[PDB]
Amino acid sequence: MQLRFARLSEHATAPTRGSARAAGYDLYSAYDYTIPPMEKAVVKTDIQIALPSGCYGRVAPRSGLAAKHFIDVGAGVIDEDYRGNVGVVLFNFGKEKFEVKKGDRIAQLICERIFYPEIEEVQALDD
Amino acid sequence: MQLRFARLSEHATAPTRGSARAAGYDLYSAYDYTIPPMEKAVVKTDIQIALPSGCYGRVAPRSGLAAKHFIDVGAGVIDEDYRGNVGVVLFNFGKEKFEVKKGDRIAQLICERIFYPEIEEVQALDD
Amino acid sequence: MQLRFARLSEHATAPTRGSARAAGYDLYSAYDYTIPPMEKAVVKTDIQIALPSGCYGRVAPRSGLAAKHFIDVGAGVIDEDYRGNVGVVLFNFGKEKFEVKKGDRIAQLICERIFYPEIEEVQALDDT
Amino acid sequence: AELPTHYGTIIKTLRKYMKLTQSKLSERTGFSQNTISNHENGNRNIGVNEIEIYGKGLGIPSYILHRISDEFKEKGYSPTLNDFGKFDKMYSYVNKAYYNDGDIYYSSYDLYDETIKLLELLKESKINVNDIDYDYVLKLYKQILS
Amino acid sequence: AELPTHYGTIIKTLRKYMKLTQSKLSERTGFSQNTISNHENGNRNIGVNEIEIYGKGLGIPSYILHRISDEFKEKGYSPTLNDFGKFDKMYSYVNKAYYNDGDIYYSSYDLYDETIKLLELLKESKINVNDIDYDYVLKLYKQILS
Amino acid sequence: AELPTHYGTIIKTLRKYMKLTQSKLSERTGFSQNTISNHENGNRNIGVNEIEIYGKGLGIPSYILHRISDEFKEKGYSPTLNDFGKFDKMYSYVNKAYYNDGDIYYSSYDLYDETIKLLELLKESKINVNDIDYDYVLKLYKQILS
Ligand SMILES: [Mg+2]
Repeated sequence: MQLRFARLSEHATAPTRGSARAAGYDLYSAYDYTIPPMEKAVVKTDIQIALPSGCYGRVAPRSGLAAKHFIDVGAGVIDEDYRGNVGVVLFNFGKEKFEVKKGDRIAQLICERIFYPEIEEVQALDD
Repeated sequence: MQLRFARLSEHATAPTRGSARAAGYDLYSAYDYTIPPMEKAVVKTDIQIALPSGCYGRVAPRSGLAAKHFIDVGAGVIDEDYRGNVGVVLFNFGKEKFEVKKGDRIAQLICERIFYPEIEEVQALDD
Repeated sequence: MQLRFARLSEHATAPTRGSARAAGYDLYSAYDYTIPPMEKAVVKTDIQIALPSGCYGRVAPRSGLAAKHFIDVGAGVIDEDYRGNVGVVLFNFGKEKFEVKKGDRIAQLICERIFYPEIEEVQALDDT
Repeated sequence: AELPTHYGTIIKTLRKYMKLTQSKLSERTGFSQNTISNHENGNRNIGVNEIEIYGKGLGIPSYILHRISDEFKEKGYSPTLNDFGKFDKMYSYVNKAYYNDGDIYYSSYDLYDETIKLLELLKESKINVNDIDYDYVLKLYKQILS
Repeated sequence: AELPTHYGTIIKTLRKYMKLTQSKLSERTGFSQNTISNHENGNRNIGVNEIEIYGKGLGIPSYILHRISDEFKEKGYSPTLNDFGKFDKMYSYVNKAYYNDGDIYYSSYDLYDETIKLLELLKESKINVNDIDYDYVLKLYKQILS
Repeated sequence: AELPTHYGTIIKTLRKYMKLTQSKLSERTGFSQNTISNHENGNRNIGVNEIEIYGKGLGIPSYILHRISDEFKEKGYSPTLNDFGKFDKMYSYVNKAYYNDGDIYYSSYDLYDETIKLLELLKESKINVNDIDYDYVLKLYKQILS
């Protein structure tokens, strides 16, 4: 399948991908946020997604923001059925504040392929 | 695909999954822990697992704990052959203390599908 | 398939993997670094990689460094086409300083299998 | 180790609640009606891995059957299983809300408890469960998460 | 629900820039030659998802077509589309640099703007583009990222 | 570029340690028994990537063969390759311990060095390696990681 999305507001940017073989689609903030040092923000994108089958959506860090402004992405598991507003949990681990403006790139969305396995209890497992 | 597990003590909860298409199985603590602010704990689950072949187990963060209490998951690669006690390395980056009680949900276990490729040195790679 | 790499300098160690079914290849630093507490360093490996098709490279944490010295790995997405020097963005969240010596293992490289899907905008999606 | 006997009561009550016969459940689970009987009637104990099958057979997430058992292990009885209709109704809103609203999705800790908190807040406000709708329950849900 | 008209002009100009005939693009994208003509001539508006097709047909990242449109929505015209050759030249250096040099890969924010910053820095220094090489541009690029 | 000559000595010693003949190695993971003999005799150098093949053939993780070479590059000889039996015994405990115990799994840095540290700790305590059991070595192992 494909990655279907839908704008939830006037303020959302469509996810973009630069190369044909780039790991993730870029996610853009829909609002202005000021994250204090050593603090966290749930940045809303105002888009809803439906991931292709056989994968979940990993909200992954941008290497730029990480190496230069000490920005990580907390949480970041998007379920196959999550149909609400995709949010990006940003951790600012820097000494200064970090400034999110609408239309800024703050993460990428990778379609991590996973199994959906059946759980089965046993007495013990052979070491 | 099946995910066989085994209880290592009376104190372990069986891994649970809400939806049939949810990204990971919930992992529950087996003990009480108090993680001071800006500190870390290896939370034992008292379960051992055997993952389906062609994947590893990623101990991923819960979106709630991350957005509201600034809780991340350090480390988190579970090898295919790891047969010991699945532990979850928790980072408390918040300003307050964070309280883990037995039976709390502290992570999810995703079966990330990966390749196991053979390594091959070259003089250089064509860009 | 195969994971081709190439040394970019005299100082690089070839990626190694312990078990035949281990999740990632070990990545070794090519230099000494002293990371202050609550600070970060992009540890250069002086190797370039080309990943097998249908996956990207995740630079993932080593469980030891994380549980014992509070060391996390920032960033860590290596695109299929990245042909430059593989670097590992190390976060030292400990109270002391952390010491990277040349030839130290500082991360692992997992071949995360992913889709490369085509995007398609819709008016709205039927809610679950 | 095998499972407590009250899982028989739990499976039995919920069978009668989903208007399912032992024969219909026998087709879904694959167990003989005799096996289901001795399980429900308390004669033999249900294996750890058989509850997952029953959950599919009954169409109730096996996750929930244990949370009901947890109420037997503590209170002696299960108030959720007692008035399970009000629970099934609320849980489905709590679920829908979790998978469709970001405030809930990035804030919920455990849907099961949140459903109970919601049913207790409705009893405290003297409001029936089949009198409120998904949109109203969401407003309430969002308050209890801050 | 449809896209502005200027996407026709954009597709048209860039078609003429990649020295591609309407018939050649008709097989590259899969749109009938009439569809492309009414699209380029401003007669019918391009669907939201058809631009990705055009980008592949043209061999220009669809990500870029929108960044050009962003310039029409603001300035009224598009200076990038005006002197698109100097852009394509620089963008290909910026790209090569991002995908082959670690300082750029672990530092770049958005390749499009960085290309524009670089073209504006060369205009301020009165240097033509066919006087600089990849190695000269890289040195400059690395400075503008600190 | 080809690999140092001592990899021949390493391949030879480890062949005799796994009771494997040159023709057996050619049938397991080799091109010709004559090629393998000229590599071991030092007349031909093993290619950079041929070591991985040899490792599977011998049934020793190729990761370890290079760590032995590292000891030639420094010490001039390889004491590990000298008394490799005591190593193989300890390594197999270290491995089992790493993959089965959380304290080891979430604390180890490098299995190879840890095996050497452990063999050196037994030499300091004058304890034979074929006299201690897996459970004894684990107790020591966890100490050397604290
Ligand atoms: Mg993290």
